[PDB]
Amino acid sequence: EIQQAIKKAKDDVINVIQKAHNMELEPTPGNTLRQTFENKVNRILNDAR
Amino acid sequence: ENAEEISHELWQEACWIVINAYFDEKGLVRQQLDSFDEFIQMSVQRIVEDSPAIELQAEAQHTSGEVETPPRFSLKFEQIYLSKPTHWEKDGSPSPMMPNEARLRNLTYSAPLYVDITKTKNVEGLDPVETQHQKTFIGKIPIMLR
Amino acid sequence: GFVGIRFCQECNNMLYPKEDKENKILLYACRNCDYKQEADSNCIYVNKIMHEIDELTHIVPDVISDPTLPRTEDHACPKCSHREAVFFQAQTRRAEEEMRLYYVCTNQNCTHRWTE
Amino acid sequence: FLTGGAARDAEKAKNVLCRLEHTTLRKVTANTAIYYDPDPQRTVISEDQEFVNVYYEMPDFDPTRISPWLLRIELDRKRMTDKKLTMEQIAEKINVGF
Amino acid sequence: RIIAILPYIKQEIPIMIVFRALGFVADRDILEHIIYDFDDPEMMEMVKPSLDEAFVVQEQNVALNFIGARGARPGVTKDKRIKYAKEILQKEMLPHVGVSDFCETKKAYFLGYMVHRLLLASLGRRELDDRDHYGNKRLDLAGPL
Amino acid sequence: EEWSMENLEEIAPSAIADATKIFVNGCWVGIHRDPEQLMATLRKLRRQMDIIVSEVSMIRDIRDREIRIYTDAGRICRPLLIVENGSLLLKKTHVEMLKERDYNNYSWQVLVASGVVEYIDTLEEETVMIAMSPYDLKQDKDYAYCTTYTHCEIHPAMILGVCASIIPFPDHNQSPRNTYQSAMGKQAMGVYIT
Amino acid sequence: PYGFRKRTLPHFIKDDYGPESRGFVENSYLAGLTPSEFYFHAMGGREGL
Ligand SMILES: [Zn+2]
Ligand SMILES: [Zn+2]
Repeated sequence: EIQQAIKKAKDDVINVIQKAHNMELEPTPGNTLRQTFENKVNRILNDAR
Repeated sequence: ENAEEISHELWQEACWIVINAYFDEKGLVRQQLDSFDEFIQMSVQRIVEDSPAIELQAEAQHTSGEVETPPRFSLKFEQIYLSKPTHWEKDGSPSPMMPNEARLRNLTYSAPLYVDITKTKNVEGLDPVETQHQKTFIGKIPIMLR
Repeated sequence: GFVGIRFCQECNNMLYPKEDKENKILLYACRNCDYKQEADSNCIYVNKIMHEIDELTHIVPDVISDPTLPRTEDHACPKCSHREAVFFQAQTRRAEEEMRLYYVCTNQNCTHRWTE
Repeated sequence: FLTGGAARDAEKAKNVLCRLEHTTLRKVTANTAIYYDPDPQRTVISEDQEFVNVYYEMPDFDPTRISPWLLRIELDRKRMTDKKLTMEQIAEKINVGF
Repeated sequence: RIIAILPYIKQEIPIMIVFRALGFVADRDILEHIIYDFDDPEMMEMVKPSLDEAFVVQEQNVALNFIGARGARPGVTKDKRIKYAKEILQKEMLPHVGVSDFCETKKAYFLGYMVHRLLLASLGRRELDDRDHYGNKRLDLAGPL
Repeated sequence: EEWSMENLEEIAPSAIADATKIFVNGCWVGIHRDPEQLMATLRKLRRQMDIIVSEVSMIRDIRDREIRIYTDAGRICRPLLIVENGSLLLKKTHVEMLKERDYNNYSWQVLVASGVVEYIDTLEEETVMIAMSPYDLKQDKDYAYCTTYTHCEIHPAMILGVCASIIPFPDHNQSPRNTYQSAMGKQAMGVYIT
Repeated sequence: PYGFRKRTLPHFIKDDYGPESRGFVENSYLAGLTPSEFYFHAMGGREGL
């Protein structure tokens, strides 16, 4: 279960990278696109851990 | 041609054999010895070859009868000879300095350095004459072990 | 439109804008020299705050021979229909706020550079 | 902190944000250019030609006395929309600053 | 605006006076030495204020007198300062490219390369250098020490 | 200068924009218009120890059109195996030759001079691709992380030092504990010399 | 950070934002760390000291 959850989180962050590369990631107000992307990646990985 | 390709357990054995060969040749302190050998040979030769020559001219301005053409000298250093680490005792007898003898007697494990000196004596109106002072001792340089 | 700079044909110095009122014409004239010429365009200083880089022109087509760069085999070339391409992000100062990929065709005869 | 309708509505709070944040001409325009314009009524930019004759039809100053040098500033529409600015405010600010 | 800070000179010198002091009175030759591609708009926009500042100096000996007047313990009656300026431009500016005579062309090439790198980093086309990047470091062992 | 290179003093300044600059120990010497073929020739010359020794670092800045050659002291290098066309240049034959240097004479210098191990310094590492293991080379291209590998690590455990490589299983510990053991390995007690 | 040119380590690819090159450690201490994430954990543990 732990390995499947880690693999699902890695697939989620790959999908986040793909949607950011495909110009589909709307930046949140108060921060830029890099900050929004890094916040989403860090939130996904910390939630996985 | 695929028989030459290294398999997996053969790859761990082969890579540790390669690391064993590297440490069998180079050792662990190779940079110190290599830098010292480079320093001795090329650095001491380049210092004694790139140093400017001594240029001289006598100035006897405080005495009467001053010659309009004072004699001139020039000194040149060109060659370096490094001997083995040798100790000279109080009576002056040389002996081979062992590293254990240097450690026990609180001596310095150093080797003397000899330089060839060319001295040209030139007089305005006369042919200059050269004098060779070979194997001139100038000092002892310490020697890194091994 | 954007205008470049011009050099004197007599002393190879910096040509500056100048105006004459008898004909009421802008002239690119020489200050260290006596040369003057008619100006083809009418701009003398164009500054762009957010400036649209054609960074497809700025990227060197020699980067196809780069082992450190990624490769893809799904985005075909729009020019020569080559399947393999090399994609990387930009190196400028405005384009790290975009997450935009840039694709170079790996064919040595084509070297097409585009963006999807 | 905010009071009244600014406290509960995002539009009036955005108006307060626009009234507080420093918005210079850097943050709002697209590009600048300097032209030489000998005829103001026959300017080199054709796209200006539709409306510049509107401004010089009933002018407040003599068009002969003006200098031929022109400063064309093109503004970004989205930055005008985000700061909720309008062109009469920019013209009034220019007229009171210069 | 672009300036140059020289060894043994406590003042700030524009780079155009330095380039004219190396034997390049024209501006097209110096912009050939700096801007390798004449088709680039923005670097031609960036090189303008140095050209506008160093408009008074247009001759090599005038540039050498400009250099020598700002050195420590300045000379008198121009020309010795000019000689002193040569002693800055041959033995102090970039000894790794050459300290002999008739090396002003290669030194001008390297100075133009430095200005080209500075203008590339101003426009963001290249990354800034890192101090703690260990590729930019050397180790003094027993040999050089 | 004898191969194909044009010197700086013999070119017009308007002919530099297409070519690639060459820096030798930080000195700009000239330009060259075929930098990939020249770089391949220089790598071939270094891997045979014909003219260029294996100590010399050579960098091809591709996006900036530069070639930098460094020969000075102080540069720090690591040996790496050579990978071309997705395969190691080290074969089973070289392993048998190392078993017979355990007999007689096929030393490590012969292995480097054969052209299978190169000294890559910390500045050339920005332009090369290093495989973690030969297991990374044999991956199918449908899921391959990379297909253009230029080098391969001999073993990753060589990234450690002397006092840190006495730790059993350092990849199972916290990193400050490894640092503390590297500090306390010098303060241990034992037969320091024979 | 990208200590190299758009790479954290020379074994990864340029402009890789995936969790392996970023520094996410998918293995526990019992399973043991891969060498890239071992070096990333070394950089993480240096900051406390
Ligand atoms: Zn002129
Ligand atoms: Zn193509």
